[PDB]
Amino acid sequence: VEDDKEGHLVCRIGDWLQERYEIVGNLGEGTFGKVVECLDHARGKSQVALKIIRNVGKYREAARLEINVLKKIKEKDKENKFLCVLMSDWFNFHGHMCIAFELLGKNTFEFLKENNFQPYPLPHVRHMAYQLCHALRFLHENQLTHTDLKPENILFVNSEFETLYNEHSCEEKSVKNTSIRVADFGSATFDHEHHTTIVATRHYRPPEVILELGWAQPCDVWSIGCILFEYYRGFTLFQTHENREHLVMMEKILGPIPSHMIHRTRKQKYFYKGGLVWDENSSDGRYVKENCKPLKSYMLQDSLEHVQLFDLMRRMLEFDPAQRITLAEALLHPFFAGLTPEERS
Repeated sequence: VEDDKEGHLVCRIGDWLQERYEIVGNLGEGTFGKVVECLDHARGKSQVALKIIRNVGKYREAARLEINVLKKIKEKDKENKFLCVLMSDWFNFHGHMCIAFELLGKNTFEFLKENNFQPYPLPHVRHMAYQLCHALRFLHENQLTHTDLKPENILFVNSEFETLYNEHSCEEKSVKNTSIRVADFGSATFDHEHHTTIVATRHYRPPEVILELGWAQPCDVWSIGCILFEYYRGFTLFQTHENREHLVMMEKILGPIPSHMIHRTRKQKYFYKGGLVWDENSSDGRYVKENCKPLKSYMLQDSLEHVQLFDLMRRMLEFDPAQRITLAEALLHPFFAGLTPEERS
C-alpha cells in the first residue's frame, strides 16, 4: 500500500482492505478523506459505507473522537432504535482511520433537489420531525450535541420514490418510506469536551453561536427547526452568508433579539444602542425587506396540522437557548398527535 501526496490512501474500485472489505463504489469525498462503498466479505458481502481518513494528524485525531462518539451511541442503543447511523467496524489502516457504517439511501437534501425542490408533504415532514426529535433526544440524554445537523446529514433508509405525476415539467416525486437516520457524527461534542466556537453550517446555525455566547444541546434544536422549515417549503429559512444580515433576518422572521443576549455578546460591532445596524433601503435592505417575513406567513394551509407544525417550529427557533424547547418536550407536542401507530414506533 501507498499514499499520494495529499495523504489519501491510493485506492480504486476493485481493491481490498483488511482482507475483508472489497471496494465496489465511490460514495463521496472531501478534505477529510473519501467514503467508498464496500462489500464486507466477513459478513457475507453485505454493503457498507467505509470512510477512509487522510493520513494527516488533524484529520486522524478528529476521527478518533468521531469513533468515540459512535462507540457511545452503539453502547447505548442496543435495539438499534434511536436512529443514529450504526458503526459496524473501525480500524487504523497504515495511519488512515477507517470507519465502516451501514449503507443507506439518498440524503434528504439530495432527494429534495431531485424533486426540483418541491417540498415534502406534511405527513412526511411530521414523521421526519418525530424521528429527528427521537434521535437527538437520545443523543442529548447522553451528554452529546451533534452540531452539524442539516438535510445532507439526514439519510433515508431507502429513498425509492413513487411518481405522483410526470407531465411532459419536472416529475413530482414522493419518497415511499420516510424512515431516516442521523449521520455524520464528525463534529459531535460531549458536554465535557472542548467546544469549537463556530459550529454548524451557516443556514442551520443558531444565534448563540453567531454571538459567541456559548452553546450546548439547544444548538441542535435550532438546526432541526431550520430543517423542518426547509422540508415544508423546499427552500432554506435563512439564505445568507454573513452574520449581521443573518441576525437581521432572524429578527424579521422571529421577532426581537433578547436584550440580555446583545449585552453579553463580544460581537458588539453588529449593534448600536441595542439595535442591529441595518440600512433597510439599501440593496440588501430591500432584498431582506422583500424576502424575509414573519414566520407564520410561510404557512401553506390554515389547518390545524399546519398551525401545530408552525408552533413547534417557533418553539425550536426561540432566540434564547435557555427558553428553546427541549427535544423531550418536543416529542410531547400536539403536532405529533397526527402520527400513525406504524409511524409512532
